[PDB]
Amino acid sequence: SGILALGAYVPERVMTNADFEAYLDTSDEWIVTRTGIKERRVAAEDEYTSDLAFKAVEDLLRRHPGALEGVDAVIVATNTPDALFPDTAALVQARFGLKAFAYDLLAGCPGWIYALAQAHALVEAGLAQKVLAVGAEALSKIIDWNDRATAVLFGDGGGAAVVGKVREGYGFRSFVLGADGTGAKELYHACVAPRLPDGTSMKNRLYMNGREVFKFAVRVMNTATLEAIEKAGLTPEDIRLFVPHQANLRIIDAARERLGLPWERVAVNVDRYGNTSTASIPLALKEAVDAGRIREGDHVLLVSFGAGLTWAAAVLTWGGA
Amino acid sequence: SGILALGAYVPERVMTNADFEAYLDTSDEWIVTRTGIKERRVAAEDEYTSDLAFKAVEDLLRRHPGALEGVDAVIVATNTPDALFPDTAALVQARFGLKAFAYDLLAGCPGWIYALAQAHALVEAGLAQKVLAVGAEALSKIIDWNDRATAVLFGDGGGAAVVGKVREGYGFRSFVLGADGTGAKELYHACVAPRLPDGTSMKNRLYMNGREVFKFAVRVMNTATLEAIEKAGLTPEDIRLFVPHQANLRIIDAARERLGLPWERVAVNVDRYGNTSTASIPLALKEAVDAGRIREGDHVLLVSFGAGLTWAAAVLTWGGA
Repeated sequence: SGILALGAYVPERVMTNADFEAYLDTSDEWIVTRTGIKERRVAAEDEYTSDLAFKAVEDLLRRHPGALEGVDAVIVATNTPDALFPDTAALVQARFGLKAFAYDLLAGCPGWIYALAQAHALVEAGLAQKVLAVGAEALSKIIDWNDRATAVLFGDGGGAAVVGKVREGYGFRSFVLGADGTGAKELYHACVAPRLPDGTSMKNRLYMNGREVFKFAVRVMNTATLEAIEKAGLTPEDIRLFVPHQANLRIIDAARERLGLPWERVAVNVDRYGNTSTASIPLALKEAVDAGRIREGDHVLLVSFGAGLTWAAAVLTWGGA
Repeated sequence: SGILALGAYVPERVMTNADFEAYLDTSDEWIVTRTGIKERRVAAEDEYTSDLAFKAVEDLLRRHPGALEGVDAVIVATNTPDALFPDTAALVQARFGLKAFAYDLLAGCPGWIYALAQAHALVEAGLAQKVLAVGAEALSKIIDWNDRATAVLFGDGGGAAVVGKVREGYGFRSFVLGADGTGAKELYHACVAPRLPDGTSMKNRLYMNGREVFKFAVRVMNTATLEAIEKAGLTPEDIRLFVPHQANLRIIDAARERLGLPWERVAVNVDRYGNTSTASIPLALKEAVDAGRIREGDHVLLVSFGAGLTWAAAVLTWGGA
């Protein structure tokens, strides 16, 4: 299978590092050099994850008319769903009046790649002809605006792609997916439980152990990437563009170097949207497609890390639609 | 693919209809006549969904030692996860030292059947050799005890199965999955948003339009069931046991007659465990297997309906390990 259509969306309201210097013990430099982020988008007051998801699919439809035709499944990779139930995928299914099964997938930042793999399996096993895989997050709704550490890191967003059968030679070539819950204390936000299996208590706000998360991303992003490229039957030199989770520029930087890569073969936008979690990669792919950095026939590598701990990577030969 | 192993668990504490009379404007008679529920189990104060899942997996290991061997993925179908992240499936993955990817699946009551189908897909598509598919729910943590119309309908519990390759002639023969998000206002529980897309304001706790969820239930149950049976290339007469979601004995009895089935062919445990959502079917299945009601080669029908609105059904030829 492969990606037949793509679209993405970011809320209209922008928030500059300046906006953060206006009320928090932090500078634009602290931010620009520690994370690489300059601005990020924030969802309107009454704009939630489902809305970001709806808007991302509308964009998909503007760019690819009639693309939802044949779609039998909607998977929304998110970690900030509107409700425990109904799931956000069911809301998306309704909005576009699809005859399809639907569910939300929670697996941290790597949720979208996880959804692509799941979509692939569904299409390949014949349970669905096409699958609408959405990556959508409204982190501004669970973020502690006062917490210096978090506040400047996350941005809101939505992305989507339709996965389906593609021409001989194109599509997904490999997937590397993994998890390690012993590192559950390193990144989290409770919901129904007040503590984790190891005993690490949870508070009513987003918590992150950046130092370890950094150590993780760097090593994981690298192993996974090579494993995927390798599992795909290629080599780094065969990859037209690497598209990593947009969490931190240093991390992306650090991971590129570790791979002998020029910034031209790496997608970046964390500077303009911050960490949009699951929407990160689809937001980036969209810009690359539109700039022509990604074209039918290219080998693209996707890789992500996040809460769980979870990590994933994929190699997709673009196009074949 | 087929089911290689099965396990389930319900917390120790019992809550009788009398325990509800001891503090609520209700009677045992109203409860039993309206739903069939006589008892339900409640998780301990220090026992959450993850814990119910561990216990279910522990039961499965006790029945099938060495069943996690070859498990490449963990999927936890639930609507009451310990946290938005880490996902519960990762906690399960770590607890049993599995080398696998993991994620929580949110699709209301049908979540477990949804998980079986995704699992079947991962196996057939070659992304996983075996998958641990869990259905666990700690509804007691989000229930409004002072609400006579909901507080008596649910129970806590967990269930689990390992999905993998089974000998020819066994395994899943069909899956029927669906969603209608326009039924969002009919059953919900907010998480990040205070309103549903159609504008339905959400109260702080769980709301449920009982009349609608009933009509819909008996309706979809039969249609989905008949479709699944036909899709599997069989007729109702070929089914050894019908295992419907355990929400209401009336709905169950209603659906039962609609298909012209004697009770001996329906698995029922709603009267002792109440509605346990995603854990409902694995629990009923475990008991059926132990009571000798289901054996290798029998064709079993699974069907569920719930929040979304969501609905699922599957036909599985038991055994084949």
